[PDB]
Amino acid sequence: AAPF
Amino acid sequence: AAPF
Amino acid sequence: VNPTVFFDIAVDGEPLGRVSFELFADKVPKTAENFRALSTGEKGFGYKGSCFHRIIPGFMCQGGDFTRHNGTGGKSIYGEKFEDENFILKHTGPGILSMANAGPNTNGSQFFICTAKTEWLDGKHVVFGKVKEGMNIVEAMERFGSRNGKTSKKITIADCGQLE
Amino acid sequence: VNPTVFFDIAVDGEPLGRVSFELFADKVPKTAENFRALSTGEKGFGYKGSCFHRIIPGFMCQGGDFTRHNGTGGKSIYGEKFEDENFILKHTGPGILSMANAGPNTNGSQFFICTAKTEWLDGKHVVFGKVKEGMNIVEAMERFGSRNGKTSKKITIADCGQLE
Repeated sequence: AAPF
Repeated sequence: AAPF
Repeated sequence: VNPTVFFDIAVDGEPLGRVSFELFADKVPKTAENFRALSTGEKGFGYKGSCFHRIIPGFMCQGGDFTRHNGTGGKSIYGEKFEDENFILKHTGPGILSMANAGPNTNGSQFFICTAKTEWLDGKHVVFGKVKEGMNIVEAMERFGSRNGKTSKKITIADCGQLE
Repeated sequence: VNPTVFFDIAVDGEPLGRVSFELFADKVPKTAENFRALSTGEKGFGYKGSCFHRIIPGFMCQGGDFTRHNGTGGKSIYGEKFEDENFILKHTGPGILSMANAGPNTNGSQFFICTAKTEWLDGKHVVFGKVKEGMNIVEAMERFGSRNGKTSKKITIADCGQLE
């Protein structure tokens, strides 16, 4: 999911 | 600290 | 009905201009009141004289730490830090006034004003307002920030209050 | 000494160009071996025929989910996940190849290629390689993505392997  |  | 508050901005004491915000009290009443109360100084503490400590051009201007002034402080009108009221409003564009935090339910006083559409933040920061007038002042402010957020000049909220 | 791997990229089956990567095995060896081995497919599973599921113009291209094809999966050559090896290298500019994760010590096979300087990611995603040849192929890929990441066409790793 990251990177944000 | 956020928002990133 | 929705409050309109204002900030008169100054770059190292040289006054830049006024920004005025509409606070969406009808959808986020507790978050909107925190910001209104701190803009008027009616509880004895608030934004006047505080600075924007983190400006990242094309992202946002962040301010509101009036206790430690570096981004590790602020306190709300309910006793240091409150819960994320809700996430009805999205970070749809430049202008969005939203709450900074250190994770869920850590809202104190620090806020940021988006200069870009920052959809990755939705659901993580409470949106509660919008620049009603003075958005070019918020843009002119970006001139004094950096990739990492440090400002080059001291950007302060010289005065603030409620208009309606 | 440091391995070099390539990816022949495809947009809905039309060949688009080759990106080749230098993996910094002399500083991040276990991270670099996992991307090298997944590119060759020598351990039985890998990147060949996986796609970039999330492309955000001006930030990065992310891919590597070969098990679920949407960012919820992927696995490493050491098991499904492993530690953050170290944070010696930083996100200094376009072309840096860094590991995606779901918080600390959750590295699997997802990676992202930066198309801008993303210093906010430093200390949170292990950097282990950089584009050697092909950065305009990474740049052209941006056009098939969106603000939220959703891509408009299927962008695949048509073939990949080790060069040196």
